[PDB]
Amino acid sequence: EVQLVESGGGLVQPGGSLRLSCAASGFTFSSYWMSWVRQAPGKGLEWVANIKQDGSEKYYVDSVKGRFTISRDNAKNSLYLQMNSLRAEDTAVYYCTRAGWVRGAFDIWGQGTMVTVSSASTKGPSVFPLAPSTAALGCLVKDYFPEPVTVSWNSGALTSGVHTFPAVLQSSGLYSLSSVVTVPSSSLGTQTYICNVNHKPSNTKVDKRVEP
Amino acid sequence: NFMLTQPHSVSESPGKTVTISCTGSSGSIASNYVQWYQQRPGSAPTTVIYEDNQRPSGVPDRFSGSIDSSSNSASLTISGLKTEDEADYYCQSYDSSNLWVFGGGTKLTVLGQPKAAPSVTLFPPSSEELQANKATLVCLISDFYPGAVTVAWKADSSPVKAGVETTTPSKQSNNKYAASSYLSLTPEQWKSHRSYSCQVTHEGSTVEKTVAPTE
Amino acid sequence: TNLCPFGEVFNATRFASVYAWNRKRISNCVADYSVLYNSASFSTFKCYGVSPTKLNDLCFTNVYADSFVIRGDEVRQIAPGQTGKIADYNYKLPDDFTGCVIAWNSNNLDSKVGGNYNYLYRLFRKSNLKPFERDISTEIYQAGSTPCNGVEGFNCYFPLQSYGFQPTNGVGYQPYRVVVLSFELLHAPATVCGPKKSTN
Ligand SMILES: *[C@@H]1O[C@H](CO)[C@@H](O[C@@H]2O[C@H](CO)[C@@H](O)[C@H](O)[C@H]2NC(C)=O)[C@H](O)[C@H]1NC(C)=O
Repeated sequence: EVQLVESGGGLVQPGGSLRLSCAASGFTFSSYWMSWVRQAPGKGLEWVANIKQDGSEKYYVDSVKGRFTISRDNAKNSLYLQMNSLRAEDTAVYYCTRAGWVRGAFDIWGQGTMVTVSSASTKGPSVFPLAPSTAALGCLVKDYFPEPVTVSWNSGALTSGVHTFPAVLQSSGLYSLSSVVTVPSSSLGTQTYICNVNHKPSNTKVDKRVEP
Repeated sequence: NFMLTQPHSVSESPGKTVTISCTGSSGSIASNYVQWYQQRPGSAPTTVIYEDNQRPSGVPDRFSGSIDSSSNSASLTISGLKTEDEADYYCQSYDSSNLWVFGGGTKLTVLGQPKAAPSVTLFPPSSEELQANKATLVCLISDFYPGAVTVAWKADSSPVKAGVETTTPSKQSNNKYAASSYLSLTPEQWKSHRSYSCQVTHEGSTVEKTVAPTE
Repeated sequence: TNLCPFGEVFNATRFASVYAWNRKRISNCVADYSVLYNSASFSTFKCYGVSPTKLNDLCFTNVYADSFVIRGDEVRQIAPGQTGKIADYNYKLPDDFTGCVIAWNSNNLDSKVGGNYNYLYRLFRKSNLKPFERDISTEIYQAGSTPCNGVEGFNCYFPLQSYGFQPTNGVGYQPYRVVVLSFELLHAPATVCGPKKSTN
């Protein structure tokens, strides 16, 4: 039986320190190469560091060389990764993995802990109308901090063509989404079509009227 | 400078067989062992093929590893496909110069419904956003299966390098996927060019939408 | 049982040529595969027929350490099936081969300005080297019908060629030291083992 658990992850703004740690349980820990493999959200897998089974020689990607310090502890069946002077690119899910020998075989993968690096703090969004061209209209929830955000159409009455798309994480560390409702071309002119935005993490409720 | 290249998405029907390629850039595959990690959505990866062709204890016979001696590339072939096999497949290996390298990943989609091209809707910057000294183009994609597209922006039919923000496809209620693409800008650039294009590539075919500023 | 001489076949000084591929019979010792897989310093390191992990729990009759030098771009041929100028006329590995191929870059040793012509290779051989066969014949390859009987000219080619290993050559044209390990499965006493010394 073999299992690996990682902790110590979370949120920190650029330049801060952080220390990930993996709890090994299930194999002769003193017989495997321990590696840290990170995976950015929605991106691919990228190796980060690898420490030898006796702590002799360590290896890291050039991306984190000089800032990330891999370190193990055979007696305590643990592996660590001191992440000093963090950057935004380092935002990813870090996993501790077992090797056995150098060439390949990243045998087992723990569930991994998330590491978020963003300076931005809680902020309410700015709502903008979409103004249709059947045609569709909507609202633009721009530059809001912590996800979630809730959008209601016509104060909760309209539910027909609503399609609230997921939000991007703009380069500015601020999220942004948009919800659009497909309505009959003969409806534009009489129906009001107001969107309701509720960002509970900042309790900033904004309603916006959409017109042709 | 030894990278591993891999296709974006491959789709096949339930009973058929599909092959995933992994080519080596400056360097040389077959000079070192090759691994294939299966990663179901939201889960940690599991090893399906290690040492170019060996399946670990428990991996079905359906998974087979091959290391082409001609085109410098290894290929994973899941024969007699199963719906549970829909996942992200990454190929990894080692090189003396560059250390443990991974592939770009491939989204193997086990077709459960007929392939469907996406519906793209583009919105120009709102009159109110421009009054605020900021502009943003909204490109909302929807109703497409398999689950993967490529978004490209053209400034008056010319490349648009930076300022693009694009979501990762998510599942809709009807099993089809959808994602959005936002193009950041400034008021001067908006009315300067004749029109801005939004190109969405999906299983070969590419759909496009364009908007003109003046009104 | 003692410890095998891998610090001599690998951490060596002079290497043979591909056509005159060296060999060292290893027996009467319990090996140490740690320095070999934990190495991570080689370029080509693959095993055909056994996992390097499950080797210390294995014992063998004899181990053959064939060592030679070829230009890196040709290491692809030191493997089963793989053919070319090296696997056909210099060193061919059988299809049912059961061993390991270990190679590493060595132009900092085997590359002298102007060309270190100490290493050679075979150009012509009417017979493709049978698995593990050796063709060290210096006989002038009779290209045409008129025999050679001596110095070369047309229809007469010195079967061997040289390697112009310069420290500025291409990453593929540089010299690489190879080590091909063979494993013997005989129903006779086994004098080679891994850290499985509990059985003697
Ligand atoms: C054979 O060569 C290897 C490769 O240099 C030697 O391994 C090195 O040993 C030293 C200790 O003296 C370590 O500091 C190095 O890190 C080792 N190198 C690697 C790549 O791990 C090995 O010691 C040599 N064998 C003998 C008997 O001298």
